[PDB]
Order: sequence, then structure tokens, then C-alpha cells
Amino acid sequence: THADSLNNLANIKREQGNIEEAVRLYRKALEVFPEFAAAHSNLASVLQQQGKLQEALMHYKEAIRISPTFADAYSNMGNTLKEMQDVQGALQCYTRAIQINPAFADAHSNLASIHKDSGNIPEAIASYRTALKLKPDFPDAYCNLAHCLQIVCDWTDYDERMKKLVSIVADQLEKNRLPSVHPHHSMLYPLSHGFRKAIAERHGNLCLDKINVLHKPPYEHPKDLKLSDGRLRVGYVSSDFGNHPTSHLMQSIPGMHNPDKFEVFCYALSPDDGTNFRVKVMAEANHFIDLSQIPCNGKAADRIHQDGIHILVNMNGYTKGARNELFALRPAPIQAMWLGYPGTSGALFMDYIITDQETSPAEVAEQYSEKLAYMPHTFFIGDHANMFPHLKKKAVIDFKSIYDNRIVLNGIDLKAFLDSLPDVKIVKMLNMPVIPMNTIAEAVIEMINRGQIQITINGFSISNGLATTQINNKAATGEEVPRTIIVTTRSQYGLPEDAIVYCNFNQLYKIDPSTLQMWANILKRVPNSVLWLLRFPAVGEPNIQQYAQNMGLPQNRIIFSPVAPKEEHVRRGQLADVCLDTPLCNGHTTGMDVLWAGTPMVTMPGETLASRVAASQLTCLGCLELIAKNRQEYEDIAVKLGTDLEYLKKVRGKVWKQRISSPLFNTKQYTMELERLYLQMWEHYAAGNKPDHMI
Amino acid sequence: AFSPKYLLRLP
Ligand SMILES: CC(=O)N[C@H]1[C@@H](OP(=O)(O)OP(=O)(O)OC[C@H]2O[C@@H](n3ccc(=O)[nH]c3=O)[C@H](O)[C@@H]2O)O[C@H](CO)[C@@H](O)[C@@H]1O
Repeated sequence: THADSLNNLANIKREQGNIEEAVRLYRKALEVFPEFAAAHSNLASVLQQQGKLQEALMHYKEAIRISPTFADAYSNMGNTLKEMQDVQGALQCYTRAIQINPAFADAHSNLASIHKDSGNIPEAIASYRTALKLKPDFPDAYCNLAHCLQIVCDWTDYDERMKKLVSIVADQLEKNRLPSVHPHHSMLYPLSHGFRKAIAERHGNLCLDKINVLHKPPYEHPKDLKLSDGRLRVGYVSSDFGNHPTSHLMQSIPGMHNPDKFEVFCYALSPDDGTNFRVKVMAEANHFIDLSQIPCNGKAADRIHQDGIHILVNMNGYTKGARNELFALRPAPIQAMWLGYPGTSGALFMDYIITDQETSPAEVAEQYSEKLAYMPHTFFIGDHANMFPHLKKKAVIDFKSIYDNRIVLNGIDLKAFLDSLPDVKIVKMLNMPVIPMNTIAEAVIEMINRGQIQITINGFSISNGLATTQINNKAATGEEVPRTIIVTTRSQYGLPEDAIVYCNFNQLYKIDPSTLQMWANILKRVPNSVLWLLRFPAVGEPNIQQYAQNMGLPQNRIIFSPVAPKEEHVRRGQLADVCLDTPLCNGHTTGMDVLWAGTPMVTMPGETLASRVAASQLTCLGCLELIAKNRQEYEDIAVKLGTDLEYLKKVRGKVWKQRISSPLFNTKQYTMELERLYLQMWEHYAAGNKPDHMI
Repeated sequence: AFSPKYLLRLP
């Protein structure tokens, strides 16, 4: 038939990158044969680029109707349904296809993918493994399974797995195919900086293809601030305006911009989540736009053009909810990345990338497709100073006879409560109040031991640190500063009283075998020391425990605690002594949380930006001695902190002061420096100069 | 229930 010849031509032209002039080929084939089952399928498959989301569904349904045994249509339709948010149906599409064709590997891969998205990681691993058995040469399932194993810290045959992934990327990079490793995942695998940037470029090119269908003309960009009253118009685009780590770091910056010279636009790709974070940004920002009601990217980008944004800030990168297609349209002259994606976009539409020397040294350049944007001290900023000001000062209880990490008390009204106490003693490190083991301490201890929610002492509210959720739900989330006094103790989390507490509250995926070995060596060299981790996920606990047993560490040497609300999670940091940063993916936000707690953090900067973070932090903090230059230096620094107690006290004191003295948590300072950089870039663009590294 | 992992001895 003539339809078959048209079909084959269309497929070839599709591989030829001529989908624009190949979809027409598919169309002609369908016109020749209206009921061409195969032609209906593929034409929708190319439609999966974006086109009309339901347009693909129409062709897929017709293809399945014409040939009820077309398992390719079923699995593809399920994926198309996945983009449409119809999980209930996409799952049924995959299973429908699997039941028809049990040997269909792709359906098992997609079934595992949705399980993985839903969080049933073990089931995603199982289905992925079933897909690989059916089709071992299947990069997508392997990479996803490798990611799943990384998430649960399953390092069985780890090295070869890593090597296999690099080989897959090479082959897929040779053929210009879509790499199976997500650019966010690239930071977790040992790949050359070129490979990672190439993967980001390929993902960045994906949105370009889906925007060409609009054929939207170029966007006329302003060349002066005259139309804006000399005010630079900056639009912060993010889908995380709400209870998300991005908001917990920068919710204050929008309000801190100097309105005399700046006009702040907050474009939200997410609906209002009813959190005080969204409330704050919607109120303090000069303008807030819910692009979540503007699905069409062209429509949204056009709206950005109308507002007159001079600098557009991408706070998503290749994270969930990102709508980078809007940035592809170049709605603003200057476009730059900011917090949220710890990596390069590899895309032309991103002109700049905010960083700092330590985070992105000049030598580590060429790893970024974007021109570098220098931030005087650090690119990372935190709102802990505002979210948890009750942690600025703390108090302890003398259980035996100067322990600052066993029985700690926090509270805004702490000063008045202490003044009501008869025998308060002061230990100078400004200084730390200490409660002697008296009847008041006895009442507090009974509260903790009995697990009582709260007590009253001289009319003061005393809250058990583990029951903040039911005492004030808003406070536990960090939306509200607790209006009570909170008691936190090692006994709450089973930490040994007279023991060194090494901690790392990052997600377990940031842990790799070499990092675990380093920490194991630390524990062996430091007696009476324990490692404090989080069930995050909880399935990683057995894997970590087994690898410790193989490393010679008894079970009791590692203590696992469940994840806790933001306020409780940050409050627990005081209980520990030193935090061990994950060198593979330096704890970025978790590093801020621990530092606010006053807990020293030992880090080993790497080659990637994500690895180099938390070094910039420590640098800006003024605690350079906690940055290790190699594996041995990391081990030695951690071991000294655990053994030289006087050194630990001095370092913890320095962290305690620098967290407030150093311009690390000074949001107003950060905003002003950000405003400076903003201007610098504009001048460059005003004088016609194209993006060039700002340092 | 919902108490500390271990108790704290006290005279
Ligand atoms: C590797 C990675 O993904 N890095 C990103 C991450 O930093 P980071 O790695 O620190 O943060 P995560 O993606 O792991 O998110 C963890 C979040 O959960 C909180 N938490 C943690 C433990 C607990 O018991 N309870 C609790 O509430 C932490 O305070 C933090 O806000 O978020 C930042 C904020 O957008 C981004 O700029 C970083 O690029």
C-alpha cells in the first residue's frame, strides 16, 4: 500500500530530525489508509513531543481499537496519560499491555517508573529488573534502576554499575539519542564534566522542540529602565512557592529588594498550597503571578513579556514542576539560574548562573554552559534566622555535676524563664545558661521520661520537643516560630549521653561506598563515637547496617532516627557534636540547617558544583579549618574533633558566633549583593556586551 | 507510650 511507503518515509524523516516535515508524511499515510493501525500509533508518538496532549490519545485509542493486540500503543498511551496526570489510567494502560504481552519489557519499565514516582521503590526495582530480564539492552530501565539502588544505598556490584552507566551515556551521546541519566542524577555518577553538560544540553533541547510548534516570533526586549521608572524588573520563576526547601531559603529576599531601584515579580508555576511561605511571597513581592493558571507556555511567556522583565531568574532547573519551556521562549533579555538546581542547564536560553568562587572556581568552568555570576561570599542563603530565631540562644541542664549537646532548651521567652529560676549558672564559651539538677530539672526530666506533651513551670509553657506537631502544627512546619519553650534531649532520640555524636541528615542517596568507608574509619579511630543517620528512606537502614557489619562496625555504632518536621529536624542538630558532609553531593540545605544549630560540619569539596557547596558555606562562615583537601584530611579533621574535646568546644563556639556574625544568614546583605550583581549584568547588556563572566 | 528511647535515672 502507499500508506506503508509514506509511513516508512515518515519514520526515517523523524530520525532525520525532520519531524516537522515527517508528521506530514504520517498524515499522508493515514489519508491513504484511514485505519492504518501502525500509522495512527507513531503519529501520536511523535505527537508525544507536546502538540495536543489529547491529540496523541485520539490516535493511540484508534490504533488500539483497530488492532486490539498492539501492546506498543498501550504502553505508549500510558506514558502519554502520565504527562496528562491520569495516573489511574496510565497504570491501567501499562498493566493492560503487560497482561496482553507478558514479554513486553517496556511496559514493566513504565510500571516500575510510576511505582518509583509513587515511592514504592522496592516495587519499581522489581519491575525494572523484570524489564531488564526481558530486554537486557534497555538503558532506560537500567539507569532508573541504578538511581533506585542509589536511593536505597544498594551498592551491590556498585563499581561495574557505574562503569556501565558511563558506557551507556557514551553510546547514547554518540547517536544524539536522549541520555537515560537525568541531569539531576548526573551529579551522583562518575562522569566527565563534558558528559554532564551534554546531558543537560539534550534535556534543554527537549523543551526547544516542544516550543517550535507555537512558531512564536522572537520577543522584543527592553533596552532601558526608562519605561520602568529606573527600576530593574526582575522576575523570579519557580514552582516551589510554598512548603518547599526553595521557599525556606529565600522567602525573605523578595521583600528585601530595594523598591526604589527594583521591581520584583514572582511567577509561580505551582498553585497556592495554603502555607505561610506562599502568603509571605505573595504579599511582600511587588507582583505575584500564578502561571499555574496559564498552562500554555506561549501564553505565559507572552505575559512575562508584557510585564517588562529585564532579568528572569530560573529557580527550578531540571527539577519537578519546572517549565523551562518558558525560558526557551526568551521572554526576557537577561536570563540566569539561581538556587534550586545544583548544576548547569547546558542550554542557550540560560545566559547566566549565580555562584561563588568556592562553589564554582574559575578552573571548574567549561562545566557550565552559562556565564558565571559571582556572589561576594556565597550563592547559598538561608532564612533560618527568621524561621527559627528561638535557636539563637540555648540553655542546658547539668545532669551529673558543661555539656551543651545532651539536654538543651530553646525558647523566645527563655530569658524570662531563666530569671524566674533561683540557681541559674552561666558558662562562658556570648555565654550559655545552665540549670543545676534541682526540682525544676526533675520536673522537666519526668516530662521527657513519661513522654508528657507539656508542663507548666512558674506559669511558663514547657514543651516536649517530640510533640511540637500536636502542640502547634504551624510551628513544627516552620511556618510559625514556636511561642513556647521546647526541651530537646539525646534520650529523646536514643543517643548515648557521654559519647561523640557524628551526624549527617542528608538523604541516603548522597552516600556512596567511599563516603561510608571514610566515616567507618572515623568511628574506629574515635572511641565512644556513634554515627547518627535518618531513615530517609527507611529501606536504606538495613543496607547501611549490613555494609557496616562487613566493615566491622557493630550495630549499635549507627543510630537511625525517623525524619522530623522542619523545626524539630533543625532543633535536633544541637544534640549532635559534629556533622559529616556527604562529599558526593554536599548537603546544601541540610548544611544550612546544621550550621544554624551550631554543629560544626566537616566537608571535602569535590569537582562538581554540588560537591563544592557547603565549602562555600563554611568559607563564608569563617571556619576554613573544617574543609578537607583529601580523604585523609577529612578523616583526620573528624577524628581530631571527636578526640580533642577542648578543640571541639572551641570550634563549636566559633560556629555558634559565626552563624550570626558572618554574612551567611544575613538575608538583607545577600539581597543587596544580589541587587548589585543584577545591575552589573544589566549594564553589560545595556552597553551591548553579550554575556561574559562577572567576577 | 510515645516516650524517650531510654529513660534518665534520677535520685
Ligand atoms: C542534592 C539536592 O537535592 N540539593 C538541593 C537541596 O539541598 P538539600 O540536599 O539540603 O535538600 P533536600 O533536597 O535533601 O531536602 C531536604 C529538606 O528536608 C528537610 N528535612 C530534613 C530532615 C528531616 O528530618 N526533616 C526535614 O524537614 C531539610 O531541612 C531540607 O529542607 O535543596 C536546595 C533547596 O532548593 C537546593 O538548592 C539543592 O540543590
